[PDB]
Amino acid sequence: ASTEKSNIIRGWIFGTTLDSKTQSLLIVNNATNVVIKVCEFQFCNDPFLDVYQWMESEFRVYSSANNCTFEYVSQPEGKEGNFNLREFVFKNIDGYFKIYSKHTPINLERDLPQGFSALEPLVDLPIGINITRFQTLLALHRSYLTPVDSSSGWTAAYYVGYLQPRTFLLKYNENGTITDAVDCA
Amino acid sequence: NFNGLTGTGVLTESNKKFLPFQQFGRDIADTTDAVRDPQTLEILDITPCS
Amino acid sequence: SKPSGNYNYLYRLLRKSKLKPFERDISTEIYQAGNKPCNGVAGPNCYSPL
Amino acid sequence: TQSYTNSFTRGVYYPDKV
Repeated sequence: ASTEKSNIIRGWIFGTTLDSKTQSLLIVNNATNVVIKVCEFQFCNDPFLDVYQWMESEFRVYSSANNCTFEYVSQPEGKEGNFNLREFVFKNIDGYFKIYSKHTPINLERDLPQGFSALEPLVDLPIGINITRFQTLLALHRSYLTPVDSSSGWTAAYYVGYLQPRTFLLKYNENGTITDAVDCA
Repeated sequence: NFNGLTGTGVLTESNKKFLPFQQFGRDIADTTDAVRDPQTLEILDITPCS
Repeated sequence: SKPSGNYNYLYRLLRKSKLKPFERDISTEIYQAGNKPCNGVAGPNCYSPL
Repeated sequence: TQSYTNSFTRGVYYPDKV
């Protein structure tokens, strides 16, 4: 979850060791389309997206990609506009990688407001990856180009929560929306 | 018989607001009382007959 | 099948752990069975699992 | 760099499509 409005976070990575030895899930969201590929990406110590600013983006998050056996382009994925809190729930069970999304405007201080906001299903595709580690991809936008070397110019705000198997009692409104939830544990 | 769900009912075309990913609706007894038309985007309830 | 031998199929005879349902493991690296770190080459403690 | 917060009543999604 994050409340940014400058399109900083626009992708994530998923994998076991984040190298070419095992498979890795690369999900990147552009301004007009989304690219989701399963390949032996050689992730560096600090993966980030480069920009030559407006267009002509360079994928400097990986070093090599050979197998590349699964690709998926939806281009409806996750931006939900630019005018605040976009919550996402990632699940990997039985080989299928489920993704959820929801757009909720923020009208309070820099903190998680009260209430309930149910997330809507986004996409469900099988990747067959033993996902154990992940890292959030963010656009640097240092007003210039940058090489593939790590520890770039970070000088020029997201929440992370872990899920657990819990029992819930969902309450649906008269219109069919979820307005309350109870964590039995 | 929309998507293989056979039975007996009467369509009423209610004003239920279904979501794009939701197509079937069940009651307390898990009986499908509302379905989405495959061709048109209208909402049709399945109510039992007399 | 070929009369001279068709060698275009592998089945991954050896593996470290049991694979979960609906998953794919296409790692062609040398399976390290012993304690000494296998350097990617054929040895007495690590053989080709494919 | 890292902070610790708590989610009061957020994190629920639709389990099925019914």
